[PDB]
This record gives sequence, structure tokens and C-alpha cells, in this order.
Amino acid sequence: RGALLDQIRQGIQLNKT
Amino acid sequence: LKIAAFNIRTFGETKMSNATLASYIVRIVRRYDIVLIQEVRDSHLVAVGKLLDYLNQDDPNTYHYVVSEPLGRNSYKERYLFLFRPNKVSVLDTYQYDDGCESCGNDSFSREPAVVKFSSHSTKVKEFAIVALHSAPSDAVAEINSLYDVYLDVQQKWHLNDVMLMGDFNADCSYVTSSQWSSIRLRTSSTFQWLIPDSADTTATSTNCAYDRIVVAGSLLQSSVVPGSAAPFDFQAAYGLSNEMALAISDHYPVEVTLT
Amino acid sequence: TTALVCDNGSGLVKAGFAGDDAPRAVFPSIVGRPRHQGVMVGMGQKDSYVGDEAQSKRGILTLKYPIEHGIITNWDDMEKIWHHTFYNELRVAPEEHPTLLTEAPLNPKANREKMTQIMFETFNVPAMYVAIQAVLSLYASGRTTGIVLDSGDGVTHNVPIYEGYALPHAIMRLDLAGRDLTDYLMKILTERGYSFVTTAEREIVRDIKEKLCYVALDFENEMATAASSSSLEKSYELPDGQVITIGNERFRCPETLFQPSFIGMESAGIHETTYNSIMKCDIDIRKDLYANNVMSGGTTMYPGIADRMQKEITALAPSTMKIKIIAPPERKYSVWIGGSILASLSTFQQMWITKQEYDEA
Ligand SMILES: Nc1ncnc2c1ncn2[C@@H]1O[C@H](COP(=O)(O)OP(=O)(O)OP(=O)(O)O)[C@@H](O)[C@H]1O
Ligand SMILES: *[C@@H]1O[C@H](CO)[C@@H](O[C@@H]2O[C@H](CO)[C@@H](O)[C@H](O)[C@H]2NC(C)=O)[C@H](O)[C@H]1NC(C)=O
Ligand SMILES: [Ca+2]
Ligand SMILES: [Ca+2]
Ligand SMILES: [Mg+2]
Repeated sequence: RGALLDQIRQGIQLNKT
Repeated sequence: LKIAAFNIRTFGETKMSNATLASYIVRIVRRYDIVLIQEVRDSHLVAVGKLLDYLNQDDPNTYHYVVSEPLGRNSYKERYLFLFRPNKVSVLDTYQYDDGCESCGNDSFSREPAVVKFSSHSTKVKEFAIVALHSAPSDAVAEINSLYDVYLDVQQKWHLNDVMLMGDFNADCSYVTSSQWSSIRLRTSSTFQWLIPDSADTTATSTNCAYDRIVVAGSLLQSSVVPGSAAPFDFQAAYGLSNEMALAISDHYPVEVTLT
Repeated sequence: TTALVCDNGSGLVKAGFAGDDAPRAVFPSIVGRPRHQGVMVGMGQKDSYVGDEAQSKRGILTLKYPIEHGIITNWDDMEKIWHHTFYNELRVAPEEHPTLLTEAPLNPKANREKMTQIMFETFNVPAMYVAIQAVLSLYASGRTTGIVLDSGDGVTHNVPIYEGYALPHAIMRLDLAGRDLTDYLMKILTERGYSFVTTAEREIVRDIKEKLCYVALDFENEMATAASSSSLEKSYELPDGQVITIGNERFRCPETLFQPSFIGMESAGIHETTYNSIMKCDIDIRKDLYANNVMSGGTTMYPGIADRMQKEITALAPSTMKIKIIAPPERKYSVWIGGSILASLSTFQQMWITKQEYDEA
């Protein structure tokens, strides 16, 4: 839960579709 | 079995929303077991759905349909619509003429013919095909000539000799003159019988032109035609209309024929 | 082992692959069944059309909208839409893909269970999850506390979220969205003297809405400016070639969001619902909500909407409150994007419900 919200805040790099 | 081809000028939402015009168009259509309608200008199929609602308001299967995507060389597009009484005939197969590539039909025809194979137990012909064409006026000779190649394509595909080719071929007047008939294989080949003669007037306008035609190939189909039955249907005379009301319906008469 | 993200709305399905930055497929949430018997040339008899083809062949069909105000209300139709999504749009075998689906705020639990039941029993997915739309929009913006305004085609909600927890008691639902706005734009253009009779003509209005409309910062002043000068007029060229020019309809249309009385509704406008939603929340978190008002959904795309929301909330909030509206350029796809992100995070992977688990439940 805490770990998840941490990752959400940090962001992910999404690819061109 | 009464069959017709009818070019209904810019058949669409506005025409079908007019209760008087709808009424006459429904009366015309109900004369026929199979009728081909051309100049369908109906972007979302609303006018076609409306006609079918009228036709099928008392029996949901009075008429079944075969309809194309919008066709045309350029951005001006039209559909072919067939309406048929399923207690009279069944559709076995359909296709749009291709010339062997995705957009090759447009190499020879502005509106690639729609081709429908029917099964018909009430006539001497048991299976036959109808090829629809509404030709481009400025390319009439070439397009009617190319219908020869459509007939050959039907032959190779369906192994069928019995084929009726019909619609507003623009086959007269400034678009096909007398000298030009000899260059049209559909006319010069003795495989074909032309049922609406060059003398016939098929326009609701004051021109005297045999634009709309019904051609038959196949010895069985030819044998099924009732002699003297092929003619334009002059709905202005039939319904005692003024010329103005008549022109509000269409600028063409249906051409019709009966098979037995 | 690439997950699917399917975001089903009242008007559009947005569907795609987890990890991508945009849905691969966006299409109308519509199913149509032929009203009469027959075929398209070269095709067999179809029992139904879904999406774009349903719209473009609508005149011979009976259309159904199986998602109403964000909620699935017709399950046979919804199955058709999901069938069409997997096989026709994305071209996948659903049995090969964990699938993340989205749902509306306040979706009944029985509704989420029916979704889950179809995905497993009907589509045989190996795994799935259902996330709340607004929470995904917030995630998409890199945050875990804030209040979402999500406005789509059928429904508008305000959703306050505290550390990832959407607060159901504070959720506001407003049944006014993109569809109502298109219908109202058509009405007022008609009043001006234009005419939208044929299907093709009526279809254009939605495009005029999306291309020319905007939210005035000061509605009354913008009205006088429009009457005073032609400076706010804009032209729209019809498919045929005719150009037509519109003035005050450009901003009257979305002003309806702030004044629902324009379409005869007696409800609070979106700035009032945003405030009232924040005011249902513990005083101690309000500062965090005010400073993180995330806008999501197609109907939040109007130019000016964020500035006007900043203004109206400022007038309603304590005089010292720092107020910030976040409206990302991609917000018409924010829910889908948040889904794409969530389904790709490593900390999420234990959260999938598997086929095995569903069978043992
Ligand atoms: N640029 C734009 N400006 C204004 N409105 C737009 C724009 N782009 C899309 N819309 C509107 O957004 C609506 C669709 O957005 P969205 O996909 O978020 O809704 P949905 O999820 O189908 O519906 P809902 O959230 O109500 O269930 C349509 O009404 C469309 O006209
Ligand atoms: C249905 O079509 C008919 C025929 O075009 C329309 O009647 C004509 O239109 C106007 C009426 O304002 C006049 O020019 C004539 O009285 C009509 N011509 C004929 C041939 O009768 C009729 O108006 C249409 N109905 C609607 C409601 O549009
Ligand atoms: Ca004549
Ligand atoms: Ca939505
Ligand atoms: Mg003649």
C-alpha cells in the first residue's frame, strides 16, 4: 500500500503507442 | 416474379421524410418481388431503414435487403439497394465487382457493380444473378462495354450463365449515340438480349431517352422472360400525377420485366 | 503476459496495452442490432454491430447504450462490446492477458462482481482487476491525494482521494456531461437560424463543440464583448464547403457546466459540487484537496476551464487557501493512462485476482 503509492508518485516511463 | 430497376433521384433522408413522396415510392416498390434502387444518397442508412419500416410495418419479412457501401470515383457517393420478397426468392451470395484488386473496380466503373445470386423456385430459371450498374454519363460507352467483363467475371466465379444486367446505363441520347453501339460488346455479343429497346422513354423528364435498361444472358433465363413484359413504368400516367409531382419522385421511370 | 487496459465509458471505450502511453482503440460504447433482415454486399447476415460501424449504419439498426452515467446497465450488450474489444479492436486472445477494467465512483458491489464473473467465466482471462476511474486519473498525474473532477459523455463526478482512498461519502455525481453539451449546442445554433436535420448535419455539431467552444473566465463580460464586437467570432467549414461563423454559442455551450439552469436543471454547477465535495472531508485534509484539483475526461478539455475553475473555487474557499487546478494536455485519456501505469508497476502485480483465486472463492 505504502510501497505502491511511493511508485505511483515516482512515475513510470510509458512507450509510444 | 416481377423484377425492376429504378433510379430514384437523390434518394435520401429528405425524400423519405416527405410523407407524400414516401407514399408513392412505397407503392412503386411493392409492385415488385426484386427491385434495384440506385442513386441512394444515405450517409447512415436512415432513408433505407425508413423505407424498410414502411414496407415491413405489417409483416416484418415482407422485404429483405442487399445494400452497398457508398460508391464513387470521387467524393460524390451513391449506394445500390436491392429489396426482395424472401417468400419469392432467396439470396445465395453477393459481391461487389473487383477486377482483381482492392480498388481496381474503380478502374472501369465509378460505382462498382453490386452482383447478387438469387434462388428462384417459382420460375424456370432456378438460380440467376443480377448485376446492377448506374453508369457515369460521361463514361457510358466504356462502362456498358465493361459490363461484358463483369459477365465474364460472374461466369468464372459462380459458374453461372444466367445473368440479368440492369440499371440506369445512361444508354442513349448524348451519352451513347447510334454509331457507338457497335463498340459495346454487351450489345454486339449475341449472348445478350436487350429487353428495353432503344425506342423506349425511361425518363420522367421531357427528354426521350432509353437510359435505363435490362439485359439478359443464359438460355434458361432468356426462356423465363414473359414476352412483351419488359417496359418502363410511367408512374406519372399510372398515378395520374402532375409532371411536377412526378419529377419530385425521380427523373427516371423504373424499368420492369416479368419472369415465369 | 502483457496486460490489457480497458476503460469503458458512457460514450467511448478506451482500450489498449499496459505500458503504452495511449489507448490503441477508442470507439463508441454502442451496440446496434438490425431492425430488418438483409446483408451488406459481399458480407453475411450480422446479428450486431459495435462501435464506429454501429454509428455509421445506425439508420437500419436499433442502438443501445449499455453504460449509463458511468454504470453498466445492460450485460448482454456489454458482453458484445468486450467481445468486440478483444477480438476486433485489439486483436488479442483474452485468455492470454491479465486485464485491468475501470468502474465509476460508487459502482454497486454487485455490479463489480458481475464484471468479474463475465471476465472469468465468459472470456477466460488469467487474471484481472477493477480500479475506480477517478483514482486512476489522479495516479496518472503522479499523485495520491487530491480531488478529481471527471467529466465524460454521460456523467460528471467529484472524487476526493486521501492517500489513494477514494472517500465515498464525499463523492458528488452530476448527471450533465458531454452529450448534454452537444445537444445544447445544437439547440442554440438552431435558435441562431442554423439547421441540423439530416444525420450527417447533426453529427457535425459534436465536432463544432470540440473545435470552437471554450469557457469564458467572466461569462457576463464575455457576453457583452460578443455583442460589442466580432472579435470572438470563429468560422467552421462544413464538409461540403460552406463556412459558417459563430460567436457567443462558443462559450454559452460549456457555461452550462457552471450554470446547469441553461438546460433546465436545478442543480449546483461543477464549481459548487467541487467545493461541497471538499467540504464533506475532514478540515485537516482540505488544504491538500484545494491544492490538487485534477481535471479528467473529454468534457474537461475546453480551453479556459481550469482558469475559470481556479477563479470560482478561490471565491468559495477561505481567503488564504492556496488553490491549484491541474489539467494535463492528455486528460481525455487520463483514466486509461493511469490504468496503463498501475498495471505496469511491480508493486501492483500481487494485486491481480487470478483465475485460480476466483475458482476457490
Ligand atoms: N476537445 C474537446 N472539447 C470538448 N469536449 C470534448 C473534447 N474531446 C472530447 N470531448 C467530449 O468528451 C466526451 C467523451 O469523453 P470521455 O471519453 O472522457 O467520456 P466517457 O468515459 O465515454 O463518458 P463518462 O465518463 O460520462 O461515462 C464526449 O462528449 C466528447 O464530445
Ligand atoms: C413533399 O413534396 C412535395 C413535392 O415536391 C412538396 O410540395 C411542393 O412544395 C411546395 C409547397 O410549399 C410547392 O411548390 C408545391 O405546392 C408542391 N409541389 C407539388 C408538385 O405539389 C411538399 O411541400 C413536400 N412536403 C413537405 C412537408 O415538405
Ligand atoms: Ca421522358
Ligand atoms: Ca469515463
Ligand atoms: Mg431513344
